[PDB]
Amino acid sequence: DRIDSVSQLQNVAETTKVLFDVSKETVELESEAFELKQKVELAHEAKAVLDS
Amino acid sequence: AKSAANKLDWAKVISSLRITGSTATQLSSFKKRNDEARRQLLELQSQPTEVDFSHYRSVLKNTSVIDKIESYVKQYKPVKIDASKQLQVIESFEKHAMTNAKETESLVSKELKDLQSTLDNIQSARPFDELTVDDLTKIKPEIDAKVEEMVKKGKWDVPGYKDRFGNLNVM
Amino acid sequence: EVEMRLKSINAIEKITKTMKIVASTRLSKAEKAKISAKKMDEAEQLFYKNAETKNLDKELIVAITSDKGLCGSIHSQLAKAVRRHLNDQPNADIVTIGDKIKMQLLRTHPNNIKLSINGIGKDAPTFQESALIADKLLSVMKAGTYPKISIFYNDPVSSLSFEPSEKPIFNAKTIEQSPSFGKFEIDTDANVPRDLFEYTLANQMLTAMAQGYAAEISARRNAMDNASKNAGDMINRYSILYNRTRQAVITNELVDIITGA
Amino acid sequence: TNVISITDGQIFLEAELFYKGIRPAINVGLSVSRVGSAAQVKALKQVAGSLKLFLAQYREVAAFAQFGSDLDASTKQTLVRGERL
Amino acid sequence: RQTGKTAVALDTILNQKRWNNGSDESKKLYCVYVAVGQKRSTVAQLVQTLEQHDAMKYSIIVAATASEAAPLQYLAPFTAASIGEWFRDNGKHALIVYDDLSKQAVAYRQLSLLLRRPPGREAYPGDVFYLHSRLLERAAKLSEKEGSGSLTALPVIETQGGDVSAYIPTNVISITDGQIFLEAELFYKGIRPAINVGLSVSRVGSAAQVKALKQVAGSLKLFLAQYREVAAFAQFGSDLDASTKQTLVRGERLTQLLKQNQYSPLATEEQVPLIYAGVNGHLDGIELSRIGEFESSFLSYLKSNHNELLTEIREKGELSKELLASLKSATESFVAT
Ligand SMILES: Nc1ncnc2c1ncn2[C@@H]1O[C@H](COP(=O)(O)OP(=O)(O)O)[C@@H](O)[C@H]1O
Ligand SMILES: [Mg+2]
Repeated sequence: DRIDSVSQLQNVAETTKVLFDVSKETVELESEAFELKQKVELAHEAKAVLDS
Repeated sequence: AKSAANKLDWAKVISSLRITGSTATQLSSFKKRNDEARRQLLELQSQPTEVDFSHYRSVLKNTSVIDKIESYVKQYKPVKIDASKQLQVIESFEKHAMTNAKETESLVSKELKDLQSTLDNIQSARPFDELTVDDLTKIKPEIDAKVEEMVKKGKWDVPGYKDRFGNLNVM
Repeated sequence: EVEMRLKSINAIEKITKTMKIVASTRLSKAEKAKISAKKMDEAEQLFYKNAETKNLDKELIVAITSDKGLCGSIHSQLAKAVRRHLNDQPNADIVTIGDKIKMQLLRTHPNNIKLSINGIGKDAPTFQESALIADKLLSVMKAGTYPKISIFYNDPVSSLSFEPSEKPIFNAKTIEQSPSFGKFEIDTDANVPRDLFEYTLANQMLTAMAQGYAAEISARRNAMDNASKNAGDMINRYSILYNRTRQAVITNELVDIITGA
Repeated sequence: TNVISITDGQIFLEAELFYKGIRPAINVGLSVSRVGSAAQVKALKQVAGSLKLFLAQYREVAAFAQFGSDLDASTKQTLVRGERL
Repeated sequence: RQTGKTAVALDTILNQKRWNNGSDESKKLYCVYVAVGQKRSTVAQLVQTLEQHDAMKYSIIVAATASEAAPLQYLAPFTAASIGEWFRDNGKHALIVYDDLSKQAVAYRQLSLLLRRPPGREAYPGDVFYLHSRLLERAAKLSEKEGSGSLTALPVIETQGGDVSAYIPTNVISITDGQIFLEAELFYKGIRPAINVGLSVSRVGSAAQVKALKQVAGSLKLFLAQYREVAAFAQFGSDLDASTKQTLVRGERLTQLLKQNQYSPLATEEQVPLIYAGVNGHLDGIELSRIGEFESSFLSYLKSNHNELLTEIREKGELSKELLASLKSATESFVAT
């Protein structure tokens, strides 16, 4: 029981590393999303005054 | 690139055996999920930065404002410099990540080898019927200390002696 | 809806009322029998709390119910109680008395059940049949082997609410020795351990079956009262509908007379 | 419907309490006086305020007739007061 | 009234945008609305909602409000039918929704009362059935010789008290190719679509569908009707029924599945997995209360990390052995969540 409880952290360590770095980088690169979102809002405002 | 990341993240989520009892990694999971949702929303709802004066300017006759808005968008596209500076605390976290992760991989590997050796020499040899008490004494000396401690305290019937063995109280 | 109204008024309302009435007439007699047997049951329980005969440390399940066909919720309640008890321990020889409880036990744990008795809930309980059933149960099943015997029987508080009250059964093993068996003088040559074990197996089961019959017919009265209320409100709404439809006939004849003529 | 619209409130009567035994078969639930309170002798007006809630509660909890023995003490008291009234 | 007939009509009109926003004219559905007997404020709000979702570009709102006279109400659906045939006779596909034909029928009543045409039945002139016949039978799918045009019709009737046995109901249920029942009790219960599966029939059962949905639920309506009957039977007497019935459990889970919010057009690709999970008995251990969350979770699962088979179904318009196997994989991988 000790053997098959321990025998899990062999091929999952790389998955944990890659998921950690990917999730952290995706969370912290939200600056691009914020810039695109504000550009979209301002373009929408310009189009809005256009149809107004 | 996002497809493989989603595959591995979901596989890790569904294959959690000793990765349960978590409080914040799931929070980061929903953070990434809503970030991707915002990405998709921005791509599907991409408004047109420049004014489509090719087909829209003809609609207005007395505009008096299309030049002003055109100039305002022309001067607004460089909103500011993108941060792209995820290299001061994220990098340190990651460095510690691989360092102690390799440490843990090494320790679990050697623990697995030790357990395999224990099973091998438990089941492959060492018969018990012909085992001698002297072998047990030389293997581990704490039994001698136990004998000292219950002789000095004078309790020869410590609980847990013959419950699992044969008392055979004939008389 | 004339046939529907007729079958509502004279086929599910008035005869259900009179069947509730005969259920209440049976309820009076069964209440008299229940209090009569509860006299010795109270005597036995007060004696047993005076002389603690609790059994320490092969199980028996006795399903005691009348022959009524699931009168609303008493049979479902007993079935869920025995289901929970089986979940606690599914290694007992279940004995079922009745028909609805018998098929409930068949559909729940057919393997565990090994004895069924029919033709019991015909009328108010009789002592001879209960004692013969106890003799058969202690002979073919040997209830003495099982330290604990469980008897299932519903208990109405005053009229409506019912609970699956269970009374422990004391075997000869827990009578020959007990925490307070020395209070009461006994005769070793008289074999009073086994005698008291059989006596309690008889009295407790007999009064349990009497109380189960009383609770079954009380729940029958409650279920037929609920059916009577359903018939009454269905009849009220459908009589409003009948009046509406028959007045609509008058509206139709009005419109075709003022259009045609 | 025309008559109830022109009239300032109505007092419904039904033959069903007329047959059960309540010959003055005045039901409060459908009867209403829009100016009755302003034109009622003061004694009954002040005392009839408690009557309305009592009989309304009795009539709404009247669905389970042969069930209040073990349903609730408050429901049993409401039934008792309602049939007394 | 106020059961969702106009709601489902507008959801269909909005959903047609995804197909009329392209270039393939064989799949575009140029909608045309018939807001007959509708107050001008309501039709103004309706057109406002249409252009809010960019649906006004393909929708015609030819109608006669309650302000104008009865003949306007009588003729507006017929001229909408004329526009529909023009779209149909040109090889194009048009969806027409005759919203609340009841005011059209009573407008014809108003014409006939003082035009010296005696009423036929129930104060209705006899020709109401004929007018419904000529108006709705113009809606048809043309053959390849005539241009393969389609004139899909969505008639709407406002019944009183759910009386589908009244005259105007009887004629229009006999004039149409199936019906969609929207009882008031289901709307008041909480089901916004409020559609009764038992009576809502059609002539395109497992036909004239995408194909992915037609294989999954080609006969699910009969199963749901039998579920309703057994559930009524289950409450009748205590027997081997209720949660112990796999058919009852599957039917209740599917009925809870079939729900929708207004102004939320859902594409055909994000509809097969839910029904497939319902029909194939994969919802036994998901509970009725949790099915609402299960729908959103399953849709997010497909649209986030299982878009392969979803897009394959969308582009193919059919689920094959490979697609069926992939959908089975997804559904019993996500059944644990
Ligand atoms: N999710 C929903 N689905 C459908 N209708 C909704 C929903 N939420 C709210 N409603 C309300 O239901 C009403 C639908 O009425 P409608 O069917 O247009 O009336 P009618 O049947 O007379 O045309 C709307 O006014 C809307 O406010
Ligand atoms: Mg409407």
